Amino acid sequence: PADFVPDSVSGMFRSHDFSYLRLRPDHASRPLWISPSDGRIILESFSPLAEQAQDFLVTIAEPISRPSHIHEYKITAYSLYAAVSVGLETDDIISVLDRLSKVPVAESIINFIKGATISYGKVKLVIKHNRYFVETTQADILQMLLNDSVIGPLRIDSDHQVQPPEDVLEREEEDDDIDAVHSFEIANESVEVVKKRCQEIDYPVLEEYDFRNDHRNPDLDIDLKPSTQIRPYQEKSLSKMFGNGRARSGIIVLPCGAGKTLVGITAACTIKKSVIVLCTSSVSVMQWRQQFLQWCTLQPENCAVFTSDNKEMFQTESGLVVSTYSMVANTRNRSHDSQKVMDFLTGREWGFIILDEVHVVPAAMFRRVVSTIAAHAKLGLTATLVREDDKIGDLNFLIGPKLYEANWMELSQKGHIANVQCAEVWCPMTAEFYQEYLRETARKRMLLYIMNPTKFQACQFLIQYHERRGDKIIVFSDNVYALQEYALKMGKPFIYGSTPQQERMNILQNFQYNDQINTIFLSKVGDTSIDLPEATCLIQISSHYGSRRQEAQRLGRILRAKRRNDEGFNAFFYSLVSKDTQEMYYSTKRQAFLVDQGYAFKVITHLHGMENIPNLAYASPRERRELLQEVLLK
Amino acid sequence: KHSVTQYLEEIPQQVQNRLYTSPATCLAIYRILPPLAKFFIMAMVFNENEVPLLDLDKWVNSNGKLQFQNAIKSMKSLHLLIPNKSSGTLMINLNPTFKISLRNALTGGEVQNSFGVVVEENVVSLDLLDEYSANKWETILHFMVGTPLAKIPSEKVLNLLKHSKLMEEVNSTGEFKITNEGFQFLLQEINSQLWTLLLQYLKMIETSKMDLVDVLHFIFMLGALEVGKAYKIDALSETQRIMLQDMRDYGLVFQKHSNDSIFYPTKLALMLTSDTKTIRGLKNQDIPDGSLIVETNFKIYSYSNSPLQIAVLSLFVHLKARFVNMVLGQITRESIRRALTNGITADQIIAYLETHAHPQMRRLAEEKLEKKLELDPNCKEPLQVLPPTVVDQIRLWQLELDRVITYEGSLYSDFETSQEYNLLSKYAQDIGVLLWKDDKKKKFFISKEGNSQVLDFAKR
Repeated sequence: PADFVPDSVSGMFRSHDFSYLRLRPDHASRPLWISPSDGRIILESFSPLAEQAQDFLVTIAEPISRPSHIHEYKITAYSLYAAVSVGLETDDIISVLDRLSKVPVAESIINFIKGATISYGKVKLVIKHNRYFVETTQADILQMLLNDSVIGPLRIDSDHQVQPPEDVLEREEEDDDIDAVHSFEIANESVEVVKKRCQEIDYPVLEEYDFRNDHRNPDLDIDLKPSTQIRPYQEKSLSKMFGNGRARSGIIVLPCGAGKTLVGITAACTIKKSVIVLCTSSVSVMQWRQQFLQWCTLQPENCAVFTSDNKEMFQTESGLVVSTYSMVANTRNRSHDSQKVMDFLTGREWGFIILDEVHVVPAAMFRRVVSTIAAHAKLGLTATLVREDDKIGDLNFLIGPKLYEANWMELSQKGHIANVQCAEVWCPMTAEFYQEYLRETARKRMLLYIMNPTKFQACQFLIQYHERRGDKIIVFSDNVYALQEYALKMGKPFIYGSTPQQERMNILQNFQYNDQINTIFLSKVGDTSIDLPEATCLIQISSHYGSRRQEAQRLGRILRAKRRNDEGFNAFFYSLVSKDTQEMYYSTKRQAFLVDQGYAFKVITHLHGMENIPNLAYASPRERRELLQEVLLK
Repeated sequence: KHSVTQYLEEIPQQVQNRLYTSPATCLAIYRILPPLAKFFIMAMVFNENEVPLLDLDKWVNSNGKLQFQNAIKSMKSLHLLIPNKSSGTLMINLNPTFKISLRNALTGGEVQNSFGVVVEENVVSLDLLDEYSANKWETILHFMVGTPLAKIPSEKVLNLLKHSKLMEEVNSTGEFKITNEGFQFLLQEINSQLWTLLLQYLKMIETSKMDLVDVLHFIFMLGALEVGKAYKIDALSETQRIMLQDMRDYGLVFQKHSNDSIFYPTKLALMLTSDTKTIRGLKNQDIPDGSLIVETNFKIYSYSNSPLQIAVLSLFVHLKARFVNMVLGQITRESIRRALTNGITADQIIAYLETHAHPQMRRLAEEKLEKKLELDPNCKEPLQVLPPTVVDQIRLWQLELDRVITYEGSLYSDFETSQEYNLLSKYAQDIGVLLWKDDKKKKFFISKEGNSQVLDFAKR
């Protein structure tokens, strides 16, 4: 139908032999050793061009290992397309690979790298009058465009216009192939069909992004002030999307909770042109506009938030705009505010489109916010490497190329992120838990080690500890009784299972501004979702919480940012686990996740004054047994 | 390691002196005694008189006297001397067989078992006759631990391994696998392993026709020097030559071809004690020919290899697909659990990884070393030498496979006042001898280094 393996084809090319596979002739005199069968490229200390080699591998492929002695090699089709979109000479990379890589360049590996360097799009999508059209630098391109229902049929007969190619680029085709070739100006309407037919017929088109064919008019009411927070991955991600000289929207896969909109506001301001902002849902549009956009330079007086339950100033909104998908297209096209904003969205020519989590909502409506308007740019601030909108015509080839990807090592390390500490306390074993472990093999042991009163104790130590430090504590406990039993055991104004949001907010106000309550317990109701509170000391008790894609989410979600630097590890992550219980397998599953995420992690089982804390309630194995009987009820 | 030294003292006084009959075995037993014990031997080897202990006590000043107790206790256990409560004092003198056999072997004496070697055209080349002996070890070691091909043909050796339970492998089923003893075989590298096997054969070949002094004279003859000519022919006893030929078959005698020639003094006899350099169709790429992969990511990055070696590596890691340079294997808590299933503690493997797999992990260890010991008091943070992250997972895995604990020493009593217990405890932490204590009980179960020094300080 419309699915492309090439975007998500990463994850292969690691299999070789020893009989057929010979030691690379460069192996004697080769700084690297390109294991072509295993797809691994170990960049040892002997490579003089290791920095030059390291960058080239990161483009065409993904370096899985970055060890001190030697690195590791992995194959990524998006990297292959990205390394193909990198622009490095396919032959030149291979030979410096071949000369550097002692393992001879694999025959399959050599073909892919050249296939990267030239393929990853050999399409011929021509452009006329600084715009996008149905043409091609190559001949098979003009045939694809002319015989295209959207490219050709949606293409106006005019070969090119300075204003029409300027304005219309049958939407905005600011992602087309090589222009200045034979083509015809396309209309102002519907590049979904352009992409939905290059979809059906598998036209990998060698695409560009012509960023001042992101011109789109006299200049909007944009306040070109950089007072919005700037921190280093965003700027070099911007430097990637700002490219050479002027603002190009690419695809820049960015996280929601680390200043994602910040690159978009800058690129919107930088073009000094009409821009719309699209977030997931209208309620998030306000949340996003609330929690940053007034800290940001943005004056929301211009940004009409729209729900079509939320009528606002369409077609009169002087500056930039923030609307949302279900508005901008859906079955939730549900008051003529929605359509009229969209009527205004088509009416006003828009330079740039900031997009937030397009993947959750079907691309078809995005293809419908890509069916009607024909802006100049978009901006895909995607959140996952593989998305349900990874159709064979990817949303990458409609907004701008990849400038920012799974290689989140170049950018965030430039100084954005702070230090986050993680820890995993082994709560001591007590006969009943094991007798409880013995008796049932079921998952019902879940709270049976969660309840460990010693686990309560270590929590209380952190509580008095972070109260002593004036710090803040997050606890992730989805139990109700043993949590209440523990919240009863602590006795602070406590967020707990189904905490009243006002009491949550009250405790939160008594938690972050007031240091007296320096412990709140977030149950499973925190995600998803609340406006999650700041993370200095995260404790997690429940560890099933599957699947593990969520555990990436929660880890990201629960560990919120902190503007406190009094503590040396301003984001503690803790995990109170009863050692020798059912989730030692699953507690070991969390540890490997965090170290893959790279958060600074440790284990503290030699607690300073473990038994010296207040409220040794239920401390004895008997009462742990008694609470274990208490929790066998749950 | 069984610490074969403890075996020499176990053999009673006479067979020691019987052992001490050959100035070879006089000169031999001398090199293993602690250096304090060495120093007290030779003094009273030559001055033909006994010495009071007060002088020997006054000879050794403060700390280092623990080696003065280390010297004298090992000294008495193997009875190369005779303590003498002559006039209530302590008259220390060699088991005279030691001293003069030493003195003889010192001043060109009658160690004919020592002089049992013969010098001739030493046609044994540096490369010649030990590659068999080195391959002898390689084949049998592949046999004993379990290689892809277990080419160990030593029927006497195989019975000793199964009979001595050297490897926890099913001798009834022919299994040559690493048990607790088999895991210990994977720990004692050259001395300790060369020690461990010498013990199994002695236990195995001890029923009939032992002739231990001749065995020990013959063992100490082949390893003492390159008997060369006339070793396996002349300088060898009947059971000794059978031991020499059996040592010849086991490689430990590199008994030259024809089965009847001088003692083929293979280098194997040398390594059992030397505790020095260890390196032994027509190609043998070394020394770094072996290789493995152990890094922070807990993964094997193998580029150099050796089959029995990677077979040994596979004994605690999965192997999936041997590639051109790499073997598809990844070390995990599951991977070491293959050995913990065998009861193999994550203790000897610690020392194993720091030493073995280095031929590929040279730079990796070298970059880990960083010389962060003189910088250690300077820069208080050592730079990941040796890798601690692996051992904690091993320990936690070992702790996951644990929960039995015990201590050595002896419970102590007659601690009358708190001052002496406080003063004794305070000094104990200065030298580090106290496992656990309590003023309340005035009892602790530790070594006697504390009791010997308070007695010596009080008495002298």
